[PDB]
Amino acid sequence: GETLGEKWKKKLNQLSRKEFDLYKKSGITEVDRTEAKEGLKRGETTHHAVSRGSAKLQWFVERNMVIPEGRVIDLGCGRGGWSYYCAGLKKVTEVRGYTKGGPGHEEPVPMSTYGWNIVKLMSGKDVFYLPPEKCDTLLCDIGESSPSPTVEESRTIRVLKMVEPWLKNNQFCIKVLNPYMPTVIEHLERLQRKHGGMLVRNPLSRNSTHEMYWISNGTGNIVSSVNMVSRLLLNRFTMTHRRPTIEKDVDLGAGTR
Ligand SMILES: Cc1cc(N)c2cc(NC(=O)Nc3ccc4nc(C)cc(N)c4c3)ccc2n1
Repeated sequence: GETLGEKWKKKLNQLSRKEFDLYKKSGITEVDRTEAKEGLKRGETTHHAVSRGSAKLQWFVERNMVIPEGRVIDLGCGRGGWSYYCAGLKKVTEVRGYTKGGPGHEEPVPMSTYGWNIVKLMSGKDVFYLPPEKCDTLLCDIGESSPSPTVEESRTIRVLKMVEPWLKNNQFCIKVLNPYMPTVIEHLERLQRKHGGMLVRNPLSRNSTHEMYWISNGTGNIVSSVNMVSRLLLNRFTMTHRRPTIEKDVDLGAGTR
C-alpha cells in the first residue's frame, strides 16, 4: 500500500457535512423513489419496489452480468428489493430470502408485485450460521460501511467467507463492501480462480461508497477494475459538482405467476 481506495477513504473522512452531501451524488445515477416511498407509506402492495435495490440489481441483470434463473437464494434480503425483482423474471422459478430482521435491521416487506407467490422471505435468520442450500442463483447484498477501512476489510472478508460455500455452477451477484484493501484483493483473486466472474461497479452506487459487485458472468482483471473505480471516485472530489441523473424507478407490476 497504500492503495488508491485508501486515499479516497481518507479524503472522504475529511469532508464536512455539506461537502459530503454534495460529493456523494455528484455525477451519479439514481432512481426517483418519491412515488414508491409514498406508496409504501400507504401500505400499497402492487407496482412499487420496496427499496432502491430493485433498480440496482436490474442494472446488472439487463447487462447479463447475472442472469437470475431457477431457484434464487437472496442472503440478507432485508425488505426484499432483490427478491421481488427476481420473482418477476421468466426464468426464475423460486425465490428464498433470508435476513436477520429484529431491532436495528430491516424486516421483509410483504408485497403483491408480479410473481410474489413464488417468494418466501424469512426473517430471524443469521446467514453466517445458515447451512448452504442448492440454488441456481445466489445473491448477497450484505456489508455494513464504517469510517474505518480496516473494520470494513474484516466485514468484507467475513461476507466472502460466508457466501463461498453457496457457490457451485450457479449464477451469483455478491456485494464487496470494500474491494480495495490488499487482503480483500487477494481473497477476490482466489475466489475468481475458484468460481470465475468479475468485479463491477454499479453506476447507481453513491460516490460515498467504494462498493463493487462480484458477478458471475465474464472475466477481467480485478486490480485494474478496482483501481479504475478509485481513480473515478478520487477525481470526483475536485470535479465541478454535477447534478445526478434521475431515472424513473422500476415498476414491478402485480399479480401471481
Ligand atoms: C439500519 C440497517 C441498515 C442496513 N444497511 C441494513 C441492511 C440489511 N440487509 C442485510 O443483509 N443485513 C444484515 C446485516 C448484517 C448481518 N449480520 C449477520 C451476522 C447475519 C445477517 N443475516 C446479517 C444481515 C438489513 C438491515 C439493515 N438495517
